[PDB]
Parts: sequence; structure tokens; C-alpha cells
Amino acid sequence: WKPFETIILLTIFANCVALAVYLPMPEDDNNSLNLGLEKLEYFFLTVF
Amino acid sequence: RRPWYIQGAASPKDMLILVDVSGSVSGLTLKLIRTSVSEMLETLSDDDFVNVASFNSNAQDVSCFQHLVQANVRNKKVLKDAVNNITAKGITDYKK
Ligand SMILES: [Ca+2]
Repeated sequence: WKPFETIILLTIFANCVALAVYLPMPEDDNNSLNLGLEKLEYFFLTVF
Repeated sequence: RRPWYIQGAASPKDMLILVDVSGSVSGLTLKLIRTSVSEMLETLSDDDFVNVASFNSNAQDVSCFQHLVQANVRNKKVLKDAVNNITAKGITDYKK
């Protein structure tokens, strides 16, 4: 009943932004940002 | 590109061609890299020493040489044949 849904909406928007900034690479290549986003993916999973 | 011009334009070289074969170079840029490596190998003479290495998270030689060679016709042919066989796969590592 407290505005808890607003935090979930904001974290959904954050997850969408993290999905947007991902840069696909050919033949199993990566950069620093992609590795950073992979670790950040667990933070959203735990919250959800 | 003539042998006499190249001889009179600079001194003998100890050249080491380093080729990136990580995943991102897959496609047009890999073919362009192969052609460029062959063209630069064509600029060397018998007084220059050359070896070609490739790295994708790990560095290794592209042929059975393992060190600098005299860069004559036969060695350059071997290096060109080895170079026109590389594939793009992995993650770049410039330090190694
Ligand atoms: Ca790369």
C-alpha cells in the first residue's frame, strides 16, 4: 500500500536502459561495459 | 614499391607483424587485414627479418617459424599462406 510500486517501476526502467546500452559483438567478443552489465544483471534478478 | 626504391629509402628492418584475430574483426575487416598483411610482406627484401603473430586473448605464431626469418621468397610465401588462413574468434588482449 506504500508507494512500493514506484521503486519497482524505476528498477524496470533501469533494467530496460541496461538492456539498451548492451553492445552485441561477433564471435564471442566483449568489452568492459558488457562485462559490467552482466554483473549488474544479478542485481535486478535479486530485486525481482 | 620497387626493390631499388625500398632499398635506397631506408635501412634493413626487424619487423614483427601483429595481427588481431579477436571476434570483432570478423567479416570485411579480417579479409582486408589479410590482404594488407600480404601487401606489406611484399615490401620486404632479403636484408629484412620478419615474423607474423596473432593474438585473441592469447598470442601465438601463425606458422611453423617461431622467430624472425630472413624474409626471402620461400619464407614470405610460407608467411602469406599461413596468414590467409586465420579466423576471428575470442576476446582482444593487447597486453599479451
Ligand atoms: Ca575486439
